[PDB]
Amino acid sequence: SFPKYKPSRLATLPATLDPAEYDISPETRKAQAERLAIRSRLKREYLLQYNDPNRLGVIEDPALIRWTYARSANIYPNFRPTPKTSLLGALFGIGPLFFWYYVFKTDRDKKEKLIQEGKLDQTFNISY
Amino acid sequence: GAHLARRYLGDASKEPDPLRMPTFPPDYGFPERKEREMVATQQEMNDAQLMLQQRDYCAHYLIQLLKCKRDSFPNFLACKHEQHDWDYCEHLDYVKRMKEFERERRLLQRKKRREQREAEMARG
Amino acid sequence: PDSWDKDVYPEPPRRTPAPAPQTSLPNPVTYLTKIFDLLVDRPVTLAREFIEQQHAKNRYYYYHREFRRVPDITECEEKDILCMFEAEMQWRRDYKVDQEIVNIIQERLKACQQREGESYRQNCAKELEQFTQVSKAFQDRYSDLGAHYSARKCLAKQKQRMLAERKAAKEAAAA
Amino acid sequence: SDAPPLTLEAIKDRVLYVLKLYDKIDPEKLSVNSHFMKDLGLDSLDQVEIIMAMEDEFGFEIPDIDAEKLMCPQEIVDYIADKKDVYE
Amino acid sequence: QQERDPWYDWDHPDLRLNWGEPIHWDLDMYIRNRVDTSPTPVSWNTMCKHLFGFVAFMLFMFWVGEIYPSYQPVGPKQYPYNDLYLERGGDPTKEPEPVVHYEI
Amino acid sequence: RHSIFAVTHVLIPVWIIHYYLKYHVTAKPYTVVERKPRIFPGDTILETGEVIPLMKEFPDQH
Amino acid sequence: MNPFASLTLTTLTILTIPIMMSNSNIYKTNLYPNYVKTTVSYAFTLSLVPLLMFMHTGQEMIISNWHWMTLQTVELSLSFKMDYFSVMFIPVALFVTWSIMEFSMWYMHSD
Amino acid sequence: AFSAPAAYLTHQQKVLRLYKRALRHLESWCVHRDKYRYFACLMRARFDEHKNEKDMVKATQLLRQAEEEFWYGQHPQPYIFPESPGGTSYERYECYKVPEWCLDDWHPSEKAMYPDYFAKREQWKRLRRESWEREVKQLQEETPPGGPRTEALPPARKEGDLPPLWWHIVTRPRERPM
Amino acid sequence: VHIEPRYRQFPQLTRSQLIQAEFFSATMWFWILWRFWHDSDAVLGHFPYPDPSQWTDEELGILPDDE
Amino acid sequence: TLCLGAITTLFTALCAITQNDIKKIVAFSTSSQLGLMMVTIGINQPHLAFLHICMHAFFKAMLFMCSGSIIHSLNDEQDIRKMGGLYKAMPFTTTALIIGSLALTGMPYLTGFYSKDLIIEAVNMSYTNAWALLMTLIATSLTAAYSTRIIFFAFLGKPRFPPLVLINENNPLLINSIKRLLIGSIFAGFIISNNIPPMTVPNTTMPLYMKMTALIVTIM
Amino acid sequence: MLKIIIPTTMLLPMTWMSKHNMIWINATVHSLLISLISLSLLNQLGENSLNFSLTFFSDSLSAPLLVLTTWLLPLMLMASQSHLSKETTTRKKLYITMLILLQLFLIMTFTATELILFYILFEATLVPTLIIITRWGNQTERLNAGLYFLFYTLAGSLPLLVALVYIQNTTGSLNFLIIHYWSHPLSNSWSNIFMWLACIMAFMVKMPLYGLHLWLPKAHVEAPIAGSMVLAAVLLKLGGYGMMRITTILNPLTNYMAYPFLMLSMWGMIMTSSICLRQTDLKSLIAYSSVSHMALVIVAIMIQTPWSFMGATALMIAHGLTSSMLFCLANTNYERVHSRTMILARGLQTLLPLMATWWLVASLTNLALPPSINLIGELFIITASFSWSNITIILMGMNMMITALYSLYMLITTQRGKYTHHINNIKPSFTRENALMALHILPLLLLTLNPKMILGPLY
Ligand SMILES: CCCCCCCCCCCCCCCCC[C@@H](O)O[C@H](CO[C@H](O)CCCCCCCCCCCCCCC)COP(=O)(O)OCC[N+](C)(C)C
Ligand SMILES: CCCCCCCC/C=C/CCCCCCCC(=O)OC[C@H](COP(=O)(O)OCCN)OC(=O)CCCCCCC/C=C/CCCCCCCC
Ligand SMILES: CCCCCCCCCCCC(=O)SCCNC(=O)CCNC(=O)[C@H](O)C(C)(C)COP(=O)(O)O
Repeated sequence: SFPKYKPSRLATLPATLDPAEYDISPETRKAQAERLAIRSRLKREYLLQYNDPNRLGVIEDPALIRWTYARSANIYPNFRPTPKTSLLGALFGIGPLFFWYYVFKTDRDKKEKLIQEGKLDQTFNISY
Repeated sequence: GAHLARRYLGDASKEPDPLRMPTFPPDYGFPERKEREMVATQQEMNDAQLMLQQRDYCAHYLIQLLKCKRDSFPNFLACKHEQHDWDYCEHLDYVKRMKEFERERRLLQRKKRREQREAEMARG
Repeated sequence: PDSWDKDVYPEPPRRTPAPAPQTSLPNPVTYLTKIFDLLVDRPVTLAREFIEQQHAKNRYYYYHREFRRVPDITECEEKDILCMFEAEMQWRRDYKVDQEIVNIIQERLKACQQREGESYRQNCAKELEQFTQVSKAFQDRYSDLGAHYSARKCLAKQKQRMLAERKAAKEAAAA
Repeated sequence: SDAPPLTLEAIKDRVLYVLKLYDKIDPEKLSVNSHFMKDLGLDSLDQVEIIMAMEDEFGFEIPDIDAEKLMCPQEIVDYIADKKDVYE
Repeated sequence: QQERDPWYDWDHPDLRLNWGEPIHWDLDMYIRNRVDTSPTPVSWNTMCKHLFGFVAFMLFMFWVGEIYPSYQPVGPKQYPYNDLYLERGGDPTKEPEPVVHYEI
Repeated sequence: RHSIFAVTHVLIPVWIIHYYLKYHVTAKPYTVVERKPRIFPGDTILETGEVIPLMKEFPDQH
Repeated sequence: MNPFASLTLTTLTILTIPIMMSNSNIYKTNLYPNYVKTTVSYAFTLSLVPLLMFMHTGQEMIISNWHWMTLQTVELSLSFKMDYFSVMFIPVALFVTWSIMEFSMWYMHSD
Repeated sequence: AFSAPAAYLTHQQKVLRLYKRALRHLESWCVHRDKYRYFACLMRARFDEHKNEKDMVKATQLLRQAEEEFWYGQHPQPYIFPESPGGTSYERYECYKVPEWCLDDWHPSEKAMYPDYFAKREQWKRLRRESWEREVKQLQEETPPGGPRTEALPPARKEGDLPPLWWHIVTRPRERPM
Repeated sequence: VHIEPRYRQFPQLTRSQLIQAEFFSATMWFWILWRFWHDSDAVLGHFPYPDPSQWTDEELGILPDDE
Repeated sequence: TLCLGAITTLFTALCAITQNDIKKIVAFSTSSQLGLMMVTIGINQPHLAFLHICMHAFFKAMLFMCSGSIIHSLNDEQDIRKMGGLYKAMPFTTTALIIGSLALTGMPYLTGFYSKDLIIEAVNMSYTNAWALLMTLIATSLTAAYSTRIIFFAFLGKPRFPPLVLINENNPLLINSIKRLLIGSIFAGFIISNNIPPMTVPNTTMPLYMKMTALIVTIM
Repeated sequence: MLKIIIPTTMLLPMTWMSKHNMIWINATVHSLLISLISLSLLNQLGENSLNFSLTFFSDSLSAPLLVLTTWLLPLMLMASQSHLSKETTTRKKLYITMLILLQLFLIMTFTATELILFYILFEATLVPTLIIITRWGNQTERLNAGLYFLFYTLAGSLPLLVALVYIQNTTGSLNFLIIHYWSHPLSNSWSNIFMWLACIMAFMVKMPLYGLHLWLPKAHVEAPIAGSMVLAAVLLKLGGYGMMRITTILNPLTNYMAYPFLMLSMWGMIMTSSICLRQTDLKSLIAYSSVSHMALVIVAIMIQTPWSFMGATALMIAHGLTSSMLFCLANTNYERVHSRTMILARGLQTLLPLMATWWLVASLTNLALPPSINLIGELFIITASFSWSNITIILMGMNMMITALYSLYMLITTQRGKYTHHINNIKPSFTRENALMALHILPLLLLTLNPKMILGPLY
């Protein structure tokens, strides 16, 4: 009837256009009930300490600690040398260095060769 | 535009090239051409510090206008005659440039047609 | 003023035209100039007169330090450390003096570019030539020495240039 | 200065004013404690239109989840008073 | 984080997060001060086509206009003293080739 | 009390600036450079009194 | 001594006085916006004079007043140019800023 | 923002939300009031044409088609109220909102001014201290053993109790604090 | 100057603002009319644009297709 | 430089004509004027660009002040779709905004005329890219287009704002500021144009149709 | 120059004989007096250096470093006393002793006239820093950090020692003056290449160079605030000073031996600037900022031009001051909330306005805002690199775009937004922290007023 909208990585699909939310099952209703149960339990836990008159300081969040620890300290223990990991490391850590070395070496060789022939227009080039 | 349409759609071989112009020598169609004369000396133009783009054959009127502008400073509505004269002689210079362009155009078209006709006569 | 020598820092004779009024209207610029004079330049002049009168009561002098010439690095043996030290200090002082000379010429060029207005391209080309000459000489002397420069490196550069010029001249002679 | 410090009576007056211009609502039968569905016999779409009229009148949006619960003009007045910190 | 419901009573309203819920691995990239993935009225890969077509068309037409310039039917501007030979750089000891302009 | 603002915000800073420019900045070469004033045919120089001659008998295309 | 340079320098100098006063007992009262507006208006009417001087005689200047530092052959100085562009743009910006500040006093009253 | 959300949205709620969104976007398209009234009555007729569909499957299919049409024909730049999450004054005043506990850190010289206000503040703090334990006990007794299932909180029921978890809702800074 | 809200009525207007607005609109239109009356050439052009086709061949000097 | 200026002015003028936020419209107008300034620089006319900067400052700042007055009156509302009939409710603001819009559109003998008209007539008579010229003409038509959009949606018709009328522009600070910038936007163009020395070669000989191009495209 | 060395050796027993509640006051006042005394070393000549005796000499490259060290000691003392309040008197005296010994070793390091004594002191600086980091660090990782700090240095410095003694057997002396006056060219051979590498890698790992920088985040995050201050401000400049001193004998080999190090420095500058954008920790952001700035310094030293040398010296001084201020600013928030996660406490401008101003000034100076000396050094290095090769302006330019981003990002993450609701222990800032920030920031602008004094001997 109307032109379709196709989602992308940086422009996702709207909730009202998701087929999965218009074909439902009582299993899905049960899953939503459990989701709301966990969220309500966590909210109650937060609000109990949030309103405590005798609480002074920062309410420690295990989720934040987990996030930071996973992002920083848990990476090397779970690292395995695989063809993908090794190839990506070699590429992203070696290719740029040699590419830039080639570029700068070529430019400087051209500059020096022009200097030797005496045609560079180096007048007023006092500061270096 | 009509010149652009003629050169870019019609036959551009008989259309003058603004970058490469003139292609004919100045005394070809004229038995004699008078040399254009300049009224303001190099030293006067240097001392007035007009600009490198205002130092054309029209600089005398510009110097006069600047002098009368400086003299009647608070009355900024008094230098109308000098401005009008400078604008008029600018307009004359522009008209001369149009004359040169049209002369070059008719020279090219006439010469090309005459060469084609001479070749046709020599081909029969 | 006489604070600086006018031969090292020359100027044109500074021609200025006389005012030629052509209108009956008053000129506000001269009125404002009179007000500015009477309201600013006179109190400042009085304060400066007081300052100079106080200074003239306590007059004392300071002197320019004079350095004699010591043997250059060419009169220096391979491992005579003391003569090397003296020659190296002399070379450094000459380097600073040369830099100041180039600075003076550059100031002259800037003064021309500002003063001449719209005719700077033609009216002050002599100083452009002066700067070109002094810059070429400075570049021949000191350029490409890099950090850790010394009298020995400059001498080696001069010897290399002399050898190249002598070879080129001897080749051109045979042509 | 800026807009005056809105009061409770003004809010109630504006609510009843905008409700009395509704063609489906009797002016005399309308009271501050009248129920839209029970007392006035309107459906859900009429409630949505009424809430939209309140949003247009007072110049601020009422979230849908909060909007569904309002059923009487007193509820709307209380919601608007709580939203804008009106206490007198 | 922009995709999340703004009408909810979040524990951290600015970040739109709740206490104790798992945090995305790339939260600092999606803090909504940053990369946004919210749906758009026009599909991705369609905005790209229109934008790229517009830029390419403008570049091509600018080049075409450069190769087909616009001017006025006039001759070159004339300057008196040998196209101001002394004015544009001096060199007063060379006697340049005279440049002559004639009346018309 | 009435025009005190124009004394402590205009007059004093301009006194200080004029003193500094006239007696310290101008004591060194090329510190203040002004572009040369324009000279036209017909003016008289203030210093030497030289009068610049007229300009080449206009063709008078009236 | 040709008041062009002094007036041009003073126009920029007097704009910083409220910045220096922002640590006094006027930044804490409600008269600060009026103080800044008056300062801007005075700066504009003072800058109006070098514009008149240029419009009369085309006078232009460069003032290299402070020598900050010098490299081997490059000299870095605190220098100002007072050509046509500067003397024409400073009063316009000052006028616009004056009007804007006046507008701000009423628009931003509740801030 | 005040009501506790439910587990899911009902079909009636989804249809009502679509109705509100469509009407608002149509108003965004139809700038003038009379044109908006005409097209809004047309939209109301369209909506209530199929109000009596006994089969839920076809009702949801109609809802799907309506959502697709809305997404295709939505206004790319819809009207947003100034203080709505998309407006130009959404979080303008959040820089002026300061929590109340900061007043505990004031120097006694600062507290010397406003003595009556700080007396009333002490009254409120003592009331909170005295009611916290009863609030906790009521929450403990009313909660099911498997923990709470929604985010709704109970009201007060006994002689002089206060609704549990009331301190940070009653003592909101303000909407226009400074 | 004190003005109170109207609630669905036309806002209260003081005479001064109407006077100012009318004066400034009138002065703008007067300025435009006066300037056009005195400086029409700035809009309609001052010097006539010639037609190159009407230029005789003698003044432009091209030979009559003979040599 | 000329190509960048042309593409900038065209694109921003095209974007401005569909915006509903008044501040966005004025911002896009400013961007289009900056693109026109870049075009003027690209045709080797720097002094004209500086004069256009000076001319544009006045009426651009004054148009923004009028928009801010409208926003402040209507309880911080910026969408023109809720801006009803303010022609009679805000007489001074209406007068100022109309004068500023006319000055922006290059109405003869106002502030925007003495720079924009000369810029257009200098672009039309130079050895430049043809596409840049066409884009400049389309942009200077779209300028009048979006100014018309602003005026039509903001000041004409029937009210569309909330019923609690708080419209009040009787404050000496706002009136004085807008009046000062209004006098500037009426006379500064003439005063400044007639008081500077000639830094450019004027275009005196011009065809009748091409001399009027800016006026024709603005009227269309 | 013993007039500065002896007062520190007198600070030692003065601290050890003070009353239990007067250690901080005495240490601070006499450290400030010693800084005032050391201010006199800035009167330098234009041709040769101040050769005090057969053992110590002062150039115009080491005088700003000495002034910076003597100025930094009182700041470290001021910052340290907040978190050491519960400590016993003897352990506080031991901490002050560690700081005093570190300052003394640095002072004798920057003025040793011979290379082997300079090596001895430059290696002796390891012990107090390691002891501080391992003993008074807060978290369990500190141990590992110390190890990463130690061996990474030693592996680079052990070959240098060998090279040094080898030079003494070849040229007969290690005195800097004799070495400079009797310099001879280095031929292109494998032995000369490995001599170059041995002489260079120690100062490369000290800077640190990209790829050799893994120890720096650990050491600068796990260390106490005084330790972080001393590593960031002064200890990273030892590598630069050593490289400038040692590159006099490596020519003309360096002319082609600098390519791998130049490529590493530039690309790792870009990489670390990119890393700073995605960082969940606030101290690691400052650490990687330090890595990027020292990579720029490495480039400047390697290209070997006078402008590059001046830029490098100015950049080292400015970076030291800026990084010390940033670390102190982060430590204030850490002491408030006991966590280094950046997104924990937000909207701190509403609660701490003057600290927000300090944050703004520090971040503006970090991103090289003109006319600060940071930008003076950065611009001189960029100009020298442009003279070296025109394409460098790409990479440098990229860095100059990325740096500012993360800087402002940090500010926007910490000071702006809305405050965390459950954090109610944010006390008003003390006079001590404000005084610390002011004493950090004012010398920066004062040096901006007179920039010729941190531009090195090439000026
Ligand atoms: C993570 C970061 C750590 C620090 C990284 C520091 C980088 C150190 C690398 C040292 C740079 C230069 C070393 C050698 C100089 C020349 C390089 C050589 O490979 O090029 C050719 C050399 O030819 C061959 O390549 C010989 C070398 C082959 C054997 C070396 C193994 C290279 C594989 C890379 C291993 C990685 C080394 C670093 C480990 C960490 C030049 O031809 P040639 O003119 O004849 O030799 C010049 C020397 N002469 C004058 C004495 C003759
Ligand atoms: C030469 C080296 C640099 C060249 C540029 C290359 C591309 C650089 C890419 C920068 C990546 C930086 C990542 C982190 C930045 C901070 C996060 C961020 O930017 O978030 C995006 C943020 C949020 O988006 P909003 O529209 O404001 O939405 C708000 C309403 N919800 O918006 C932005 O800041 C966008 C910034 C990215 C733009 C970069 C692309 C620019 C490319 C320019 C190329 C054209 C060059 C011009 C040449 C002219 C001819 C001389
Ligand atoms: C501008 C571009 C976008 C605009 C396009 C919009 C297109 C939408 C038009 C078509 C939509 C439909 O027909 S979809 C019609 C949906 N039909 C049903 O739901 C049948 C069962 N009826 C009910 O559930 C209730 O009666 C209910 C109707 C909810 C009333 O609720 P209340 O009585 O209790 O208030």
